[PDB]
Amino acid sequence: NSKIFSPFRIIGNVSNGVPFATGTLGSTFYIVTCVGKTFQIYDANTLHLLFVSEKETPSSIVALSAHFHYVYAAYENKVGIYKRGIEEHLLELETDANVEHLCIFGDYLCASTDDNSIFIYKKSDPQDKYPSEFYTKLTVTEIQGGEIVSLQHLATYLNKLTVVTKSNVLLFNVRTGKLVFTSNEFPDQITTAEPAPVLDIIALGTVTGEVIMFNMRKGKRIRTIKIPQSRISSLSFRTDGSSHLSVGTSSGDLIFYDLDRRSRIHVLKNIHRESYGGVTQATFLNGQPIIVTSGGDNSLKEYVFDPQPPRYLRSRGGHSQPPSYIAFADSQSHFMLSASKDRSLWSFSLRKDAQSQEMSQRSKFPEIVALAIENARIGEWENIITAHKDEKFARTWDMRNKRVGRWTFDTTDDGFVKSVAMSQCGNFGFIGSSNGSITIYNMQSGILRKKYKLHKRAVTGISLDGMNRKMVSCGLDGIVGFYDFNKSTLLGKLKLDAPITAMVYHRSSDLFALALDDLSIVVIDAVTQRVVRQLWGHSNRITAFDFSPEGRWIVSASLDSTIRTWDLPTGGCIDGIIVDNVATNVKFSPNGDLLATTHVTGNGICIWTNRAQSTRTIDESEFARMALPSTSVR
Amino acid sequence: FGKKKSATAVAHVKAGKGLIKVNGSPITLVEPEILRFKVYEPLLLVGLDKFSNIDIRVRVTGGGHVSQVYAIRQAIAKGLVAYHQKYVDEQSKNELKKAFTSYDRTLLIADSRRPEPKKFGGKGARSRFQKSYR
Repeated sequence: NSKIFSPFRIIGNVSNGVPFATGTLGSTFYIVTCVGKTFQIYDANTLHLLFVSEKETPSSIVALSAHFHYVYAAYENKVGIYKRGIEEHLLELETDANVEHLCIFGDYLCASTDDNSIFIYKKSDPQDKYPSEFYTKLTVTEIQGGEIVSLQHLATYLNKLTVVTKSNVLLFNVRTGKLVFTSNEFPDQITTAEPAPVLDIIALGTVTGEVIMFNMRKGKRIRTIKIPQSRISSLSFRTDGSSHLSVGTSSGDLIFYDLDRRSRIHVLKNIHRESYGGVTQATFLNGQPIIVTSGGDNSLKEYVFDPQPPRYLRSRGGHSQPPSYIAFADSQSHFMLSASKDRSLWSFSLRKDAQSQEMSQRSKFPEIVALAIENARIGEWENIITAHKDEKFARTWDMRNKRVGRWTFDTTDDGFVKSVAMSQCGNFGFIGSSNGSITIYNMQSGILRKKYKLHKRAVTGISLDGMNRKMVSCGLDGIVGFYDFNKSTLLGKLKLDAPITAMVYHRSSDLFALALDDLSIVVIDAVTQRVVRQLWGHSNRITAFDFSPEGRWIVSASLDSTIRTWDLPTGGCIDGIIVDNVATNVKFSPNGDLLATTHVTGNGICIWTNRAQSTRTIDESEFARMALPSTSVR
Repeated sequence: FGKKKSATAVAHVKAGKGLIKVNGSPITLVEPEILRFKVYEPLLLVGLDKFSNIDIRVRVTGGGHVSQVYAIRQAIAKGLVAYHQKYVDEQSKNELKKAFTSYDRTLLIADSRRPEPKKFGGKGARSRFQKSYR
């Protein structure tokens, strides 16, 4: 519908809080996470991205299970059966209820719904790849038990499904339909269940921090371990020889307990954010001393036990909150630098492996409010500058070692840093203060080189031409400053009619654009120091903007929930897109091929293909109402 | 650090205070004077960016008089701009430099001239003796 941009894919998505599944991969294992309406499959021993489901489900995936080489994904009243990210079959349950839980075992598929029904599907022939024929519908009436919490199959329990509810534990024979067992009432609410590696035993977690070892055959407790003032969210048994139990909690802690020594082994504190559900799943890999953990904070971590407290091994993740600032890190379209209000700085790969890595800050730094990066001096010295909220100094980072750098750059006028910039050569860093000063630092030695004082209000933008001749600045005072870099002379001043909130400088054309509080975009020629164009159209605050690499276009985003393309030779809007999720960032790839956008909701970065590498006709309400790119692509 | 047409001046660089002593004196004196400036005119010459600084000073010695004078010359600004960053300017030391050599010839590197060469002739060099056989 848009004439310029077509949705490509989304970067930086790993997990959303749905408990991940584990399956068999030849000799190794695979991990299935949820991203929303898409699942992703990783290798368990490398965390390499193996698959992503090729086609989005109509609604959000609620449950994931893996059985051999098949993934079962529940959404609405449906269960999708996938192999290699490709849907091989779709089960539509005869109900308007939603599927909540899944259990696949023997010739059976069991899917419980939110009205306490359990739909049972069966293989026609045992050598079928998956169950497909509806067999029966069990129901747990409120007298038989409480709300269904989990469906489990214990080892050697032929044709027998264990249905754990909030108040009790039931045993159904799914072949005959008979309820063969129902335990005594449990006093405290059951929240979690997990088959033990020995006969007849299932582990049950409660709302109170109790893990109960329950014997299904005799129908009695065998053991009850108390975890003080914790709410259990996951259970898993180690199975490599050591009789250990892991207990995840909603507060984000992972507790390791020795079943034989009856003592607390250890506790990994706050490995996942509590506000996102803490530990939503934690699983020991079968036969291995490795535990895989996840939460709703978009991370997937792996912990090992060396032949001793567990040691961090590897992990994959992205931001837990929407990205606040982004930038292309290089001209080969390899990495993107991305900052979020979760106080993290990440580098995301744009390539197929979807690799990513958080910038080491070696309790986090305050949230980033401005960002600049240049690839010129990578490996040689610091090549990233960040401004942080309410801090009077900018920090530096090293893109080569993915770690914070040596220098901090003070404003010198007791103001906060409100803008940062870098020379193309990578030799200089620029810092703009809330008190008006502009400071120029040496990226190699960290030394203060030069100081300018023109603005009397916050400097909201700074840049320097590719030849380091003329430096330009903007501020909330509505002033545009022009300075000689080699000396320190004020080359000129412009007074604009509204406060200026941001600047983007186009080095190959020496034009720079400014976002003003009057909702216009002002384009200025740095050589002539004159306004050459003014763009009017947006009906709300401008969030971001960028030049197309050639210099012909400017693309802008706004609170009005639009993304507009402006042709500079005419100053007219030649394309407009209406999104349902406001764009907070827009950046062109160094080569004109891609457009990166960040939005109010969503942890990732949207990639768009510029399919116009066009008419000059004006538009109005002919804007396209486009959706964001699919998480199922690539 | 800079020698001049058979002479040679050495450079001292590490931040300090006033009184920059040449040889072991004071670029107040430097008494082969007359053109005693062009010495105090490197420091004065600092007229382009700096005013005097707050650093160091070293000794010269080679060949003869005006030679030396011209040597101590480069000697100085050929040592303000000293690398840097502990001497020159911790960044963009073209600060001085290109300025302290947009009208220079001392710090402006040295001159490719240097005494030698004669001739089986008269005085030698080129001036070959005056003979007029009849």
